[PDB]
Amino acid sequence: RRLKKRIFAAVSEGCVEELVELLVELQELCRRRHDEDVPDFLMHKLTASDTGKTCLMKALLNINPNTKEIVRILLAFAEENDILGRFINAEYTEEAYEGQTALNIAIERRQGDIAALLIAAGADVNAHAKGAFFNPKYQHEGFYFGETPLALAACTNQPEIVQLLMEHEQTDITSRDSRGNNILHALVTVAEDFKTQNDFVKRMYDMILLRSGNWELETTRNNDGLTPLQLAAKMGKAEILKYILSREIKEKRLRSLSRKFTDWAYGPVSSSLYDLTNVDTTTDNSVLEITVYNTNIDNRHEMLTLEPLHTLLHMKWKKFAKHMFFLSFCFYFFYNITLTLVSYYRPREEEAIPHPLALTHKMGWLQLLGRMFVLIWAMCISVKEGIAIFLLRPSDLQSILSDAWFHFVFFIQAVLVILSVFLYLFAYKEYLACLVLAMALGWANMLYYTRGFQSMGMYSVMIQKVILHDVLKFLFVYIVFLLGFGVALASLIEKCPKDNKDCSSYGSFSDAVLELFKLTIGLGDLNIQQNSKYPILFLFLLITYVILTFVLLLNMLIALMGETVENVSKESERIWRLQRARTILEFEKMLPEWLRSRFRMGELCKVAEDDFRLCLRINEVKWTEWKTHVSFLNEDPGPV
Amino acid sequence: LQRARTILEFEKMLPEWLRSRFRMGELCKVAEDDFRLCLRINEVKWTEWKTHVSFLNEDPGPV
Ligand SMILES: CCCCCCCC/C=C/CCCCCCCC(=O)O[C@@H](COC(=O)CCCCCCCCCCCCCCC)COP(=O)([O-])OCC[N+](C)(C)C
Ligand SMILES: CCCCCCCC/C=C/CCCCCCCC(=O)O[C@@H](COC(=O)CCCCCCCCCCCCCCC)COP(=O)([O-])OCC[N+](C)(C)C
Ligand SMILES: CCCCCCCC/C=C/CCCCCCCC(=O)O[C@@H](COC(=O)CCCCCCCCCCCCCCC)COP(=O)([O-])OCC[N+](C)(C)C
Ligand SMILES: CCCCCCCC/C=C\CCCCCCCC(=O)O[C@@H](COC(=O)CCCCCCCCCCCCCCC)COP(=O)([O-])OCC[N+](C)(C)C
Ligand SMILES: CCCCCCCC/C=C\CCCCCCCC(=O)O[C@@H](COC(=O)CCCCCCCCCCCCCCC)COP(=O)([O-])OCC[N+](C)(C)C
Ligand SMILES: CCCCCCCC/C=C\CCCCCCCC(=O)O[C@@H](COC(=O)CCCCCCCCCCCCCCC)COP(=O)([O-])OCC[N+](C)(C)C
Ligand SMILES: CCCCCCCC/C=C\CCCCCCCC(=O)O[C@@H](COC(=O)CCCCCCCCCCCCCCC)COP(=O)([O-])OCC[N+](C)(C)C
Ligand SMILES: CCCCCCCC/C=C\CCCCCCCC(=O)O[C@@H](COC(=O)CCCCCCCCCCCCCCC)COP(=O)([O-])OCC[N+](C)(C)C
Ligand code: NA
Ligand code: NA
Ligand code: NA
Ligand code: NA
Repeated sequence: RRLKKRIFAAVSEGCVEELVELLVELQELCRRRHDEDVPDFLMHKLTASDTGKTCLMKALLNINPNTKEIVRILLAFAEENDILGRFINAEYTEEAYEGQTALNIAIERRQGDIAALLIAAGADVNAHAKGAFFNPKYQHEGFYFGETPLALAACTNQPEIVQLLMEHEQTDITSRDSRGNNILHALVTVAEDFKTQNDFVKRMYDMILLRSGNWELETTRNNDGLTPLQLAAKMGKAEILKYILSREIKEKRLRSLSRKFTDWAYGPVSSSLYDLTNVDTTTDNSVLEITVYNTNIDNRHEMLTLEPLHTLLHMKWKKFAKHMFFLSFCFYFFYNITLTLVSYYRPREEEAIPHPLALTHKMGWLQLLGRMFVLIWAMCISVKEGIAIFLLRPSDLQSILSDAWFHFVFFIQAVLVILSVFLYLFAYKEYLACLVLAMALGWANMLYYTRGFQSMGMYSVMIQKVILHDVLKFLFVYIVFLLGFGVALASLIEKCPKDNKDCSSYGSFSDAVLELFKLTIGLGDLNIQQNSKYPILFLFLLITYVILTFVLLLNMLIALMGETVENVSKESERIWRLQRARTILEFEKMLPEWLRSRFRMGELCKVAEDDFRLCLRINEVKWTEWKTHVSFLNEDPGPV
Repeated sequence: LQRARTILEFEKMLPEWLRSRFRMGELCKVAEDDFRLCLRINEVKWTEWKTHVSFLNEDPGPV
């Protein structure tokens, strides 16, 4: 084009001597041009007209030893022509970079010196790169950081640029974006575990919060209605949680920005106070509630190890959840005994016209009481579990097994009763089959109530794992052999002579499959003479079945469990507290308002001037790094 | 490894026309007059930051 493409090259390969000669020619064209269409024209020449890109952008996307000199010349040239208000603050247009600017490029490309120049020249420090690349939908579609220059410098570990932007006086640190996320929401979004990144996101989290000096940021809710604290519990960032939930700011004049407070300390003994503002379930969407009910993450059982939550679970147990767990046991325990006895001691003779659970002929005070309590408590589970199964809305398959299995069996156990209670006086005679399943299901379910005890609870966690990792693999392969060798052995058995009808026990498929099952469990006798056409061939398939099943698969099953027990034993305690935590909160959601208030946690403490907060007292003993206790709330240690 | 053997044995059976459409990689210009077939893989690395000087396209992202 004889003006355009010659400049975009000169800024790229580091061509100073050429670039100067190009911009002089760019003036000579304009000395003939009027003094009104200068600014609108110079932009179209230093602009690509399809992407919105300019030459200051192209200069910084291609870094070189002469970048910093190209920036001096171009920004200088913008000054004489009076275009240093839209040239430095130019943005893309296409679809996926809408809002990205030269400052946005300088910060990522790690030119803090050039970034300082652009801000001094009047670069907008509050741009919003809102393009699709800057708001992906699949990580491995792009990169999200919060759309702001301050968030990029923080999310990319550039502390010197992060400090420079905050000191600038127009930097709106409290700015929100398309997702509603401010600077702190975005750091929670990009955080990762320590082996992946480093602890720098935690350090940027501290630096920006202290420099601000208020609770405005952590109080801000995003478009989904979430604070940075709630957002961390949802997305699963334990390292950032452990920082917030136990934050100490020793610097008086910033101590009110804390959540951990040293009430008193005398030597190695200390007493800390943990704020419970939006952690306890007094509010709608608390940290505790997210931690227990978030089925989208796979590290919940690490979260309830954090001290304010862990102590908070233990106290809810000591006060009301332990006692309710004992009552729920007793009502469900006598519930199954009643199902047992109305059934086992039914009127078998007379063809059982006065069905069990009838509420019929006269009375007797055990005959009447029992049959009422069942049909009521049957409906009570069905409604409760009917609601409960509907709320969580099973999305994936790992959740119902890991969070909801016992909820279904009680739904099934309750409906089988009610299915029976219909079929008694209304329809066919299969009511009995539904009632016998209800109790055998009912009695085996009692492993649920083991979880009040740690020892039996951890034991129950391992039963769950060993079934899903070992048994279902085992049962599948065993059946392909059991039915395969079964029909093969049954296919050989001749018709019995009419003299002896019972010439063989493999006379059919169902007969052979049963007898092979008997061998595996060690029950019965084994006669090789079975009226077969090919006896040595008949023995061959049988002994073959023994070697695969008796020698290999059964004993192999024991060996694979030992591998399961070894790996799972290091995690069964924390998974137990997760299931236990779910039990405590479900009890807690049932209690009325007046009974909820008296069992409210924490005591009201004065952590600062006119800042009365509810906190949790936890005592500690520390011997290692002694210090002079300067920060505290009460100089007289001890209670009261 | 066993799975890889299964994939290739299937692959040796397919006809020519059906082999071509399921051909892998996209044709990219890695250098001057050097058009090669390559495989795109995305990565995320946080540890050793640097100024990205060597690349093929200054406009990131697909297309
Ligand atoms: C002041 C006295 C109380 C006043 C009245 C308050 C009434 C409150 C009303 C509560 C709900 C009542 C209706 C039942 C709910 C339906 C569910 C069901 O059938 O089983 C329930 C029976 O387990 C229970 O714990 C409920 C029995 C009443 C609780 C005891 C009173 C409150 C605590 C008193 C303080 C004690 C400490 C005192 C220390 C000073 C729940 O069992 P589950 O196991 O959760 O659910 C089974 C299914 N699952 C296993 C799949 C989850
Ligand atoms: C789950 C994951 C494992 C997947 C592996 C799948 C296996 C893959 C390989 C399979 C090998 C092939 C075998 C089947 C084909 C031949 C059958 C045939 O010829 O006709 C039979 C059809 O079958 C019946 O009638 C079944 C009768 C019950 C016996 C088998 C139950 C075993 C189930 C297992 C236990 C758990 C089941 C749990 C699920 C329900 C005819 O039956 P019969 O005996 O002639 O009846 C009439 C004669 N009589 C009067 C003497 C009775
Ligand atoms: C026990 C074996 C040794 C154990 C160790 C295990 C290792 C060895 C495993 C060996 C596998 C099988 C062993 C079967 C045992 C003999 C059964 C038999 O003889 O049945 C009958 C023959 O019917 C047959 O089917 C004979 C065997 C056919 C060939 C088997 C090998 C596959 C070769 C296929 C070619 C492809 C391969 C080509 C190369 C790539 C006769 O037996 P019977 O009726 O009881 O006899 C009584 C006489 N009566 C009939 C008058 C009543
Ligand atoms: C530990 C593990 C096992 C637990 C299982 C429970 C223990 C064993 C259970 C029973 C003993 C069996 C012997 C026969 C006596 C039955 C009496 C009876 O009530 O029968 C009626 C059912 O009654 C009901 O369904 C009412 C429901 C409430 C009371 C249930 C009784 C046991 C409760 C506390 C149990 C302690 C539990 C622990 C408490 C913390 C109907 O039957 P019947 O025809 O009137 O019966 C006499 C028939 N006979 C003359 C032919 C004999
Ligand atoms: C109405 C029919 C009733 C029949 C039985 C009556 C008699 C009573 C018999 C059995 C009930 C007693 C056994 C369970 C004991 C407590 C739990 C336990 O120990 O661990 C596990 C038991 O493992 C399973 O649930 C695996 C799935 C098959 C189980 C087969 C029995 C029950 C379902 C029958 C099939 C019906 C299907 C029909 C279609 C709906 C817990 O279950 P999970 O969630 O799988 O494990 C989580 C694993 N995790 C730790 C990795 C997260
Ligand atoms: C039919 C099938 C029944 C279902 C299964 C029943 C399970 C098998 C029965 C018993 C197993 C005993 C194993 C030893 C326990 C030691 C470990 C432990 O956690 O101790 C706790 C026990 O103290 C409590 O108060 C918690 C349990 C109370 C609620 C349970 C009620 C329902 C089960 C009633 C069942 C009884 C009737 C059983 C017979 C019908 C200590 O208290 P904590 O407050 O947890 O503090 C933890 C402190 N620690 C960790 C430092 C220790
Ligand atoms: C078929 C005919 C008989 C009936 C059979 C029924 C049998 C069941 C009977 C009764 C119910 C008990 C069920 C088992 C409970 C779990 C055990 C337990 O906690 O062990 C713990 C050992 O440490 C102990 O303290 C266990 C000893 C307490 C029980 C003492 C015997 C009384 C119960 C009667 C039994 C004796 C009399 C025998 C006859 C009944 C190991 O648990 P853990 O998880 O490693 O943690 C523990 C603490 N820790 C963290 C410090 C290490
Ligand atoms: C005799 C009468 C009954 C028939 C018996 C035949 C039984 C077989 C029936 C049917 C075929 C199934 C065969 C087993 C499949 C492999 C297991 C598996 O993947 O285990 C995995 C966990 O467990 C699961 O992933 C399975 C849980 C989901 C399925 C739920 C049950 C439905 C199937 C019906 C069964 C329930 C009802 C019970 C009755 C059928 C463990 O594998 P891993 O290597 O650790 O990796 C996993 C992922 N990971 C990397 C994230 C860890
Ligand atoms: Na045996
Ligand atoms: Na035996
Ligand atoms: Na035996
Ligand atoms: Na071992």
